[PDB]
Amino acid sequence: IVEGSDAEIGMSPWQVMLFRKSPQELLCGASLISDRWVLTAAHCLLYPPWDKNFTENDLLVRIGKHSRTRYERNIEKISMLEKIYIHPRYNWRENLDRDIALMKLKKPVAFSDYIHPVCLPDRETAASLLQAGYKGRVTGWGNLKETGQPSVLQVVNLPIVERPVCKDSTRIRITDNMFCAGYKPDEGKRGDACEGDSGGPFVMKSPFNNRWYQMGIVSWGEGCDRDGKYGFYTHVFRLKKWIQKVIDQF
Amino acid sequence: GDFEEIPEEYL
Amino acid sequence: ADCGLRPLFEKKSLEDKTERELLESYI
Ligand SMILES: COc1cc(C(=O)N2C[C@@H](C)OC[C@H]2CCO)cc2nc(N[C@H](C)c3cccc(Cl)c3)oc12
Ligand SMILES: *[C@@H]1O[C@H](CO)[C@@H](O)[C@H](O)[C@H]1NC(C)=O
Repeated sequence: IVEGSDAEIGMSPWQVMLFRKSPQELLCGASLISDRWVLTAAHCLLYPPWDKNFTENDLLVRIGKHSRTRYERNIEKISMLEKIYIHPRYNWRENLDRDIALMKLKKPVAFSDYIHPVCLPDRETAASLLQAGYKGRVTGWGNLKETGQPSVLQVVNLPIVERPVCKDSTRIRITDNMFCAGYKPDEGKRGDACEGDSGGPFVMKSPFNNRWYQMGIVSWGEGCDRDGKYGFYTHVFRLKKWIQKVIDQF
Repeated sequence: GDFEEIPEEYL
Repeated sequence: ADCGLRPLFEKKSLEDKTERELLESYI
């Protein structure tokens, strides 16, 4: 996260770190949606152009974390993956359309002060909150700038951007399954995701029921925090049929 | 590595 | 049932330092 600030303790208790084994490194962010299901971006797991193709045994899920690099004994919980499910129409070739994957954990994770699931929106929550100008929040342990790494989890709040402005900021074809967010060059505030934040959550707090909803997944940007560019996020509500289908089936 | 070692049970 | 309610915030009716910035954007 570029131009964010340090998270408060327990501020994002759904945040998950995808941690690579051998060699020990941050793979990506993710989010806890139940005691056995973790949501992330497909390109964190499968992306042929960068030779990424991780299997269940390649990584661990670290939940309840604050420090990036420390083993947070008695706080964080580490889980093994039972199974990865990538959206079957994930378009890694063209535009990262449907950049979404689920992971089922071997064993349920115990909830605590530091570990708690986020809600997923329904159609009505999407319609209320996914409006240009409405702000959400992006968290992760990714890089502090484009070209270094934080000691603790970083947070930034960012406005949702009008769809024509999103499209006019990029050469890539933007689909209805994606939204963009970030400040415009004039605005006097900045901020963005950056390498290692992908797969993390864009959350909003419903003013109707005072719960946090994951509206987006950190997908991609052209660089990080560039003037006139925005971050592109997977629209979680638009892919919820698939999410419900995987969870109900498996 | 920059990362602190994890208990061996998780590996 | 209890999704999206943070033990150290909503559950204790404490606000984090920037959540009001989010609220203020929701018209
Ligand atoms: C394959 O995953 C990625 C690819 C690219 C790429 O260079 N892209 C895109 C692709 C759709 O098209 C090719 C070409 C276009 C822009 O250069 C950029 C990427 N940035 C990320 N993640 C970082 C954290 C990020 C940074 C800022 C905002 C957000 Cl939301 C996310 O993942 C990327
Ligand atoms: C990724 O790996 C799996 C199993 O290791 C394999 O079946 C699949 O074809 C691979 N996909 C790639 C390299 O695109």
